[PDB]
Amino acid sequence: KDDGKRVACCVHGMATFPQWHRLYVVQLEQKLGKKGLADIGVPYWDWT
Amino acid sequence: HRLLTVQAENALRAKGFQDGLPYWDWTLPMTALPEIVAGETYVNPETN
Repeated sequence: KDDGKRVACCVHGMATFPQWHRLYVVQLEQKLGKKGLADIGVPYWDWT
Repeated sequence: HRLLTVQAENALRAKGFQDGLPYWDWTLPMTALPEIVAGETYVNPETN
């Protein structure tokens, strides 16, 4: 926390929520890719 | 032997590759075996 209250780092309820989460998923994408796999990214599970 | 080479290419294509298998050229004279295969351990600076 900015006051040193030891708060989480998850962004929820702020406008930057989708942007932060897409940055998270692309982080994991690149982490997986750098291990040697370069064919397909993480799939999306449709529920609509 | 042509079928063997084709199957090897198709098998290796799905493991992160772009072009076909390089061919050695032993017809042209050389003084040493290829350095691509000579070594036992090579240093990759990708992992340093």
